[PDB]
Amino acid sequence: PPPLQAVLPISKDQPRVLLPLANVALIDYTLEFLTATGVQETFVFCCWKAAQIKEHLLKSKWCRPTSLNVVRIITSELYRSLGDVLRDVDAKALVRSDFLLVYGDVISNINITRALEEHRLRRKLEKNVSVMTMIFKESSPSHPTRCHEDNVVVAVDSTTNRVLHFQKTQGLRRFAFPLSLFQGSSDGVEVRYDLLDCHISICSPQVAQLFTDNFDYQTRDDFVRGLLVNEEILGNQIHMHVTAKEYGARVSNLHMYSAVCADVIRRWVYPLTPEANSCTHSRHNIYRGPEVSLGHGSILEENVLLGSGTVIGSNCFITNSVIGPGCHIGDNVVLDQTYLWQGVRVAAGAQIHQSLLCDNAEVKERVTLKPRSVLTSQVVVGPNITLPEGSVIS
Amino acid sequence: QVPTRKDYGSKVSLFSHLPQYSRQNSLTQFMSIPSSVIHPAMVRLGLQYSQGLVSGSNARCIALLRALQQVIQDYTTPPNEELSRDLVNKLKPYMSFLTQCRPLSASMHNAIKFLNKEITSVGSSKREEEAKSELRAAIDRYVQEKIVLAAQAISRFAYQKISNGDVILVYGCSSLVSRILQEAWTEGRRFRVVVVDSRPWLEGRHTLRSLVHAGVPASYLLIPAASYVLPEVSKVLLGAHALLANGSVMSRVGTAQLALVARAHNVPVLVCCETYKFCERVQTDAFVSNELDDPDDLQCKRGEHVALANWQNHASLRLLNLVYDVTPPELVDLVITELGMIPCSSVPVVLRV
Amino acid sequence: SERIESFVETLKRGGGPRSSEEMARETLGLLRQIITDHRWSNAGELMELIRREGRRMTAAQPSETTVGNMVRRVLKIIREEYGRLHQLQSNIIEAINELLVELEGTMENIAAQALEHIHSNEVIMTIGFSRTVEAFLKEAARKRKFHVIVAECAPFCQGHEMAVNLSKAGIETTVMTDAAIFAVMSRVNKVIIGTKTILANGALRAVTGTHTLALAAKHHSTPLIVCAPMFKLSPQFPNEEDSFHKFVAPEEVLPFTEGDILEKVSVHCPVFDYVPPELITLFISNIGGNAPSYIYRLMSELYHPDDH
Amino acid sequence: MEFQAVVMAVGGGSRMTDLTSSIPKPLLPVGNKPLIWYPLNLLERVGFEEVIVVTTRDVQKALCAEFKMKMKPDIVCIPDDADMGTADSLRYIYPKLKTDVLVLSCDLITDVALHEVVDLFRAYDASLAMLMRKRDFIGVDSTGKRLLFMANEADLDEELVIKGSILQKHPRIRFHTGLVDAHLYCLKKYIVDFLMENGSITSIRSELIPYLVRKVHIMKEGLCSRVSTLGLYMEANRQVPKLLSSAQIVSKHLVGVDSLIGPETQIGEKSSIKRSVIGSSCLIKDRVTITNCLLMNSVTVEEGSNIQGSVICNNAVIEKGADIKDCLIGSGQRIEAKAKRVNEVIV
Repeated sequence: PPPLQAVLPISKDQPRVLLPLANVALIDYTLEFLTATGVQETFVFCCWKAAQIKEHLLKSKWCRPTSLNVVRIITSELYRSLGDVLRDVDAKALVRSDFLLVYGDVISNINITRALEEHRLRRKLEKNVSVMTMIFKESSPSHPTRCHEDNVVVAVDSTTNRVLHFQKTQGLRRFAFPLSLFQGSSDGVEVRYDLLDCHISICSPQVAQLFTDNFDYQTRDDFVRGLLVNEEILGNQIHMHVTAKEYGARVSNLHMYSAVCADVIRRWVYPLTPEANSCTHSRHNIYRGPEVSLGHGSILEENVLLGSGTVIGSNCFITNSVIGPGCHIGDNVVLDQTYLWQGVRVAAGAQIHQSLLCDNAEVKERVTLKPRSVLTSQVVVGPNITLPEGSVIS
Repeated sequence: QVPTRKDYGSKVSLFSHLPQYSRQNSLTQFMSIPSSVIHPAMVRLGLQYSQGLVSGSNARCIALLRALQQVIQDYTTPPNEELSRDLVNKLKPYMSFLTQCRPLSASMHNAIKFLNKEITSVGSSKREEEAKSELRAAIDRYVQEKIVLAAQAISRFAYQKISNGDVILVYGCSSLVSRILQEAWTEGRRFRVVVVDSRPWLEGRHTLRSLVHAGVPASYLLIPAASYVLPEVSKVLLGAHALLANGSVMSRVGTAQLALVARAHNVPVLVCCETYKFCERVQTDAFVSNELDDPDDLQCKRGEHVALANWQNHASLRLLNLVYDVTPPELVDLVITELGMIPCSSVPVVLRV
Repeated sequence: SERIESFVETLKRGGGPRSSEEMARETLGLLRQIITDHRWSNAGELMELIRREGRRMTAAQPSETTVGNMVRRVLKIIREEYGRLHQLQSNIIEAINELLVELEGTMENIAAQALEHIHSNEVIMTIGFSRTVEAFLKEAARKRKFHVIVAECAPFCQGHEMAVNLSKAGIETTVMTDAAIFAVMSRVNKVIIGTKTILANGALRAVTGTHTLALAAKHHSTPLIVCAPMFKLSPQFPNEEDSFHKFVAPEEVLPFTEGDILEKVSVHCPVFDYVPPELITLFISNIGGNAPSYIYRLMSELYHPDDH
Repeated sequence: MEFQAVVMAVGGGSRMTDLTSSIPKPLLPVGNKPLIWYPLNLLERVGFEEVIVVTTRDVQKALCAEFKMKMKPDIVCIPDDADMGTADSLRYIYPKLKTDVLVLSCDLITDVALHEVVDLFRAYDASLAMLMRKRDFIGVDSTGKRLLFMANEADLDEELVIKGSILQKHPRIRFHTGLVDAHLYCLKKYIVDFLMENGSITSIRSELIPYLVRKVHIMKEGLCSRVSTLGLYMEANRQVPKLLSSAQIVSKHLVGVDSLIGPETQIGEKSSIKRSVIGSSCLIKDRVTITNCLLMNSVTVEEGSNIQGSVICNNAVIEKGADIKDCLIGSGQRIEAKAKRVNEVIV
């Protein structure tokens, strides 16, 4: 049974792994995907502003003896380093075989029942030559799920798919640069730039021991940049298995929250549809919700939720934007690509566009917001004011 | 020379007249390389067609007029010839060579016949440079007249109906139905286009990524389930490339599978064609004038690669991939031609004039 | 035990058992087990348990109409069982066993009546793979060599597999793309389509190209049979809208490649469609050969007015 | 006139066995016929008319010797430079060139069809078309005919440097590690005029600045898997098996196949033939032994000799029961009573 443990401004008060995706919290999606590929018991290693996740994940349907992936969460006050997480795992002596690690943001529908064979039998053949499998999905660049601050230039070998070199072009080089050692040996070298990291791994338990020794390693990219240049006397290999079906992330920046919670409404994860575990679908993707009273002359145009409890007013034009549970917008409101949350309340004559909001907040008359601003945590904008770009209130 | 041939597989009974072809390059192997007197230039384009590197139902006319412009601007006028019957005979097997490339073409014949007219109309006593430059000059004035300076003019009529609120629906790629539906966002009048595309050589993506760089919004549906756009459409500007005098509209194979699947929901259907691309034949059904093409493209790599490759080794399982279709003019409304918005039934009335 | 919950998850995640009375064998299984040993009160507390577990089961993906269909038929056997009862577990479980054994022979008897329709040299035509139409057409291989035209539509297309499974055992098939169903169907006769589920008014809810196909039938006037067994006669005339389908991921229709075009463009993917009863011209069924406009009372033959 | 064909004569790079009058031209055969022929029968095989050749007065003697369809060379290369690596090879004849050009100059024999690698030019109207065989690393995209960066180990340090923009379009570049290059380049008639003026560029492996199509002329070149190999090394003996006489004193006492002997020559007795070519006018008389060895013209060997894969040059002689094993027997020298080793007999 695969154990597959999961590690842990606006993020000050609330954790970054309990913020809501779209009326659901990001520590439930990972519980889903790991419950989908298959996991008998999952381990949650808590990091910061903890013990609340020890209630939320104690409140959900996962906390039930009817459940399958019977969880066991661990809390560490000393391990506040975000590296060497597995040091207390091997030190605690928990796992038996074939971990599958993923840290926090995991909204994915990829099944891992086909890769685990490819690094099960393959792992067996080299009996000790392959360390881990790093799943990575295909994409083409200029897609707005690949940020400025993420890329890879990983150049694998043909016919074996072993990751030879590595980069992380987040420093945006004007010319990227693999080393001549890889092109030195001669079978066939392909340097693919297409891939986009899905941050999900299936690592052999030996990679715990490789963390115990060489204790100066912290990051995943630190580890992989380690074991492919040094350890020259037969360390391991890094073998990856690409995909073409559903994807998951894992997008930390707010710029990645924009995309990866605006494609979970547009159905791009076909079993992680918003009708999950109330709503009802409709034409042009207006996935309305129960106990909801719109107003006369409203036009809920395209690609918009409307959570359980809201009330919009007359002459509203809500479009391409979520709206949480319990809110109440007013007459002649105008939402556009925004994202409210549980218990906000805007007022009349607004012009909220391309922005955010947060929980238990409010706004009053003539408050004309602008691009990329994000009010937070019971803030209020109040009287007639037009905040400029990036006006991050607090 | 001109071995041509090289047909493959078993055609699917019914039509055995149509000649199937395979894209293994066919003709390239046979030809001589020093010059190979078959074609000074036309071997280039003739090679360029078969792989699928021009293929748009317009601009083949532009291609053939360009190459014929060069080859007409290479002729030598031998010492015992009048150069009218000489060149006019000389162009025959070369056009036959491109004719063996792919079945003929669609109304590029009209161009070819026009060339034969202008060649035949040549005066019997002039300089070779005089009649030569005059000939290629007229060959330019044609493509400036009926191909260049008309498609612009056949957009001014189209604005008169495309006004604010409607939800138009083009089908696949098109040559005019991008111009006269994209010179209508400029000059305002917002709408919401929805495009629909057919299962091989998809061709709908060329629209959907040539239109988002204009800014008019979009949607996307494959032709197999175009029964959801039809309860929200407000037109369909399905444009096509050959008008036949019985009011038939030779479209791609998809069209007519939508038109008479539209008029059972009461949304109109408006065709848009040009003024030379209407031909003086008449055809009643699809099975006399189609053009089959390489039935190997149908391969859905959707898991275990269910046999696609294996059919040849199966017996009596031949797949067929047609290229044209027919629209009978009881299911067609107005045609937006370049001489007014004439009625369909008067398809012959443009001919005499 | 609560293995049904696993079953309640099993229909939740998907992964179809290909409709082959496996959903029916399962629903008969769980209804047999809950029928077998549970709480017991005389006054239909069993029936109330059937309503509860029923509505919990119907809380699955609302397309597998066979689940609720055999659920309701179990309820009607309960109502008639009590009706004669005016030791009930013996009669109820016995009659449910009889319904199981009757369900055990659909694909044969619905395929016997095949020689009486297809004649020599007759260009039949279908679209989309279905078990009953393939078994039905295979028992007409002791008659002459006709053709079969199969459409390759509804991508993701589950259709070809059938073109294999036929053409290596039988008649000279040809496979056409979906977008050429109106150059063909000018040279055809006797269309057949299999049915995902059929409605009370006489409607066929089927694969995503059934309409656009039936319209051609009642344009050229060729008769179309929809060979469909029993237990798929659904009540609830077509009132609930847009939950009538399955919208799948648009990866199947547009690839995740070609970036940035996929920022502002709307993709649609329906799995089913809507065939109204104004175009079907016979039903070949498990017991008779009933017409469209009669289907009404057949439904009243099976169920009871608790159709909700 | 679609193309034009230039088959010049480059010169002598490094072949000490050929450094003498062994190679007064590249016409020194390790094959059966001379080295101008076996390439220059492909261009006449595919059917080109009168071609352009360029040498320096030496094959001018062999001009009336050979036979072909048509030719009109220039033997006036004036070898005071030993140079013009496509610089004044093209530029010397530049007021004669009046169309496109394909070039293959005095080089390796080729066993692959021209049809493909002239189609892949004549289709796309590109700039370049070269062949390949399968360190100087050259990468290509996820098809044929898409040339990425082609760069030698010379101008490189200890790494590679990809140009960024050409890894954001065409975004899967697969670097081909080691490919035996070939000298069959097909170019357009403007890239001649580019090096007509601005003639500071030279050395045909440095006219690959159209591997800088970025920042629109494009380049395309295709691989293979067949027997078109390179024949300008010291490995001429490796290409000596060609497998493409009659007028000679063939004894046939030795019964041997899969070898060839030149005409007007006497075969011998008490001998055998084991995969060895043999020149014209070569006397075989008394107990001898073929050797999987190469034999030039005007030599004689007999009398209990038994060799093993050596290079019998012209104007040589052997007798007296000789025994060699992979030696480079010089020209104009002879040895009979010896048992030498694999070393070379210098002039």
